[PDB]
Amino acid sequence: SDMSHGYVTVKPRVRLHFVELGSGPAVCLCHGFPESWYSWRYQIPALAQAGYRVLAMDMKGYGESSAPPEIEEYCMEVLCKEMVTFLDKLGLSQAVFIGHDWGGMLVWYMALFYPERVRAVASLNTPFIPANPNMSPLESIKANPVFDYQLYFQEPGVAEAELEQNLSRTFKSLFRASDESVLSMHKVCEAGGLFVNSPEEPSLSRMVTEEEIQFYVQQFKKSGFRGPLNWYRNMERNWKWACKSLGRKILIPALMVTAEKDFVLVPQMSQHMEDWIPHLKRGHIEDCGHWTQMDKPTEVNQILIKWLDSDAR
Amino acid sequence: PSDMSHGYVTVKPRVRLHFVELGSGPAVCLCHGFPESWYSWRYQIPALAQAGYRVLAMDMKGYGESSAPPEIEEYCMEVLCKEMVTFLDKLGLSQAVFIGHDWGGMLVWYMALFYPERVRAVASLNTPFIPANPNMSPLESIKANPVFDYQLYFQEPGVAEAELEQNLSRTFKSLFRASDESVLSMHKVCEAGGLFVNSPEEPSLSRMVTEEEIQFYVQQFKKSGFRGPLNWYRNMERNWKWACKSLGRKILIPALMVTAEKDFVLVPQMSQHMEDWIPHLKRGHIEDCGHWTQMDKPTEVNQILIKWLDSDAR
Ligand SMILES: CN(C)C(=O)Nc1ccc(Cl)c(Cl)c1
Ligand SMILES: CN(C)C(=O)Nc1ccc(Cl)c(Cl)c1
Repeated sequence: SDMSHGYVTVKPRVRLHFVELGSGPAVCLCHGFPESWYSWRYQIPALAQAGYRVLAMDMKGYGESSAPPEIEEYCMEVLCKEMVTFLDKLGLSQAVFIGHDWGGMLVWYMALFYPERVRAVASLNTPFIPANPNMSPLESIKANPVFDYQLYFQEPGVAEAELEQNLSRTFKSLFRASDESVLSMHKVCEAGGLFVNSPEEPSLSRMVTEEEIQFYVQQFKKSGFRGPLNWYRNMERNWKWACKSLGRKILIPALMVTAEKDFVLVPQMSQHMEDWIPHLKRGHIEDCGHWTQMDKPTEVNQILIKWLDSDAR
Repeated sequence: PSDMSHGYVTVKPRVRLHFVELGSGPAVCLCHGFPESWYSWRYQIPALAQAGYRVLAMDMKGYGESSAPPEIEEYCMEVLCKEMVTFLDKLGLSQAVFIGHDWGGMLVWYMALFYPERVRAVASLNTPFIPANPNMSPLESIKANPVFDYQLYFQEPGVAEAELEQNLSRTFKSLFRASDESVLSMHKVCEAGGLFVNSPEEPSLSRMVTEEEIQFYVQQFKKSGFRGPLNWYRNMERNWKWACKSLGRKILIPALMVTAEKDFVLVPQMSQHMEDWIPHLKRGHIEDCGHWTQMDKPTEVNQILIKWLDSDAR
C-alpha cells in the first residue's frame, strides 16, 4: 500500500501485476519459485534511488497476477510473448530485464528470442544453458542426483498438497541461509516429501523476520502452488523452443551473477557462457545461498547498480 | 481501457487514485477537468508517449476508478494538491511535468505555486492563473460576471446531481459539443429548470465525438455519479483562503498557458498580465477551439504540448 500498483491485461484471462517505483530507464525485475515481487524489497528503493524506473513483477501464477490451472500456460514461449505484450501496452520499446531463479531462465529466453525489446539482461544464480538437440531434457535432470525435487514437482496435485498444507512452515523451511538449510532435495520421497528433516514449527532464519514470512503466506492464499509449480511442468516444450534458435548468440549487454552457496544453481553451471554471449559481464557473491536478494541484499544492489550505470545506460 | 496499463496509488486511508500509463522518459502528469475522465486525454496519451515521454493520465479524485468520498472538504485545492504530492512520493518521482485542463488546470497552477520543487514544468489548457484578492469576496467575483451563474447552481448538494445523473447519455451529448453546436445558456440558470433546458431529450451527436466515446463517459460516471466531481466547485472560500497564504510570491518554474478562442467561460482575455506573476511563461492559442480543448482540436494540442516539452521541460 506504500507502493504504486500496476495492472496489464496481456490475454483475455491473463492480467499481470507489478509494483512501480522511480524514474529513468525501465528495469523489469522477475522473481523465482516460490516467490513474489516482495523478493526484490531491498532492490526496489536502491535501484530507484540510483536513477531507474523499477517494475517489480508478480510473475504468472503468483500474488495479484492471473493464475490459470492449465500447465501449457506456464511454458517459456507463452510467458515470454506475454512479457512482450506487457511492454507494448505500457508503451515501452525496451526494458532492462533482471531475473532470479525461474525469472532468470525467463530473462535469458527474453534476451535470446526478443533482443530488440531487452536493453540489457541480468541473471541471479540462473545460467544460460544452450539446448542439446541430441539429449532429452528428462535425461539431464536424472544425470545429476541434486535435481530429484524437479521430478517430484512433475505430478499435479502432489507437491501442491505438501506446499499448501502449512504456508508458515513452507516459507520458513525454504527461505533459509545455506548453513541453516535442512532440505534433502537430492533424495525426495519416502512419504515425507520436500520437508522431512524440517520440524512442524521451524525456526526463523537470520535473513527473514516474522512479518516478511507472513507476507508470502497471505500472497499464496489467493491462488496456491498450482501456477508456480506449472513452471517446472514444461521441460519438453521449453527444450523444443530453445532448439529452434540453435547457434545464434545473445549480442545485447549481459550480467551473470553467481551465488557461492547455491547448491542447485551452482556457479560451475555458468562456465563457457561467454562463447554464446560475447558481451557477458560477471558478478560473484560469497557466503550467498539460493535466496540471493534476501541473503546478500547490499552485494546484489552494488553489483546491479554498477553494471546498470556502465552497460545498460 | 483494456489496451491500457492501469496504475493505482493509495494516497490516504480512504483515498486511492487511478491512472493510465504509457511511454518512457520524463514523467508527464495529465489532469482532466469537469465532468471529465483520463479518456479526455485519448489523443494526447499516444502522441506524448511517441514524442519520448512517460504519460500518467489521471482519473482525478471523485472520477472513474479513483476514490469518491461524499465530503465537500475532500475536494478543496489544499487536500487535492497534498494527495498529488503523496502520489509522486509513492511512485518514487521527485518531479513530474503537470499538464491540466479546466479544474485540473486550476490544480496544476496551485501545484506549481505551493510545490514548485515537485513540478518540473507546468501547462494549462483554458484555465488561467489568477492571484487571490485579499480585499474581495469569492462569491462577489462569480456574481460580477453573468456567465458564471451555473457555478451558483452547482453549490447546493443534490440539486445539480439529480439533473446530471437523470440521463447520462443526454448529459455528455449536451456538454461535449463544439461552441457553434452548443445549446447551453449558463448565464441564466434561475428562470428556467436546469442546465439542459434548450437541449432536447435525445440530442444530436457532436462533430468531435463518436457514439462509443460518449458511451465510455456514461459507463465511468455510473460508478460514483456527480457528487465528487461537483464538490470541486463547493470549496470557493476555502480555496481563496489557501491562495491568500502564498500572496506576493511568483511561479519561477517553466510554464505554458494555452488559450482557446471559443471557450466562453474560460475566455483568453482572463489570462492577461499572467507574465507579471509567472516570469518564465510561454504562450499558446488555438483558434476555432471551444471549452473541450483536447476533444475539439487534438492535433493542435499535441503540437503545442510536444514543442513546449522538448524546449522548456527537458
Ligand atoms: C530450474 N530451477 C531454476 C530450480 O529448480 N530452482 C529452484 C527453486 C526453488 C528451490 Cl527450493 C530449488 Cl531447490 C530450486
Ligand atoms: C471554474 N471552472 C474551470 C469551470 O467552471 N469550468 C467549467 C467546466 C464545465 C463547464 Cl460545462 C463549464 Cl460551463 C465550466
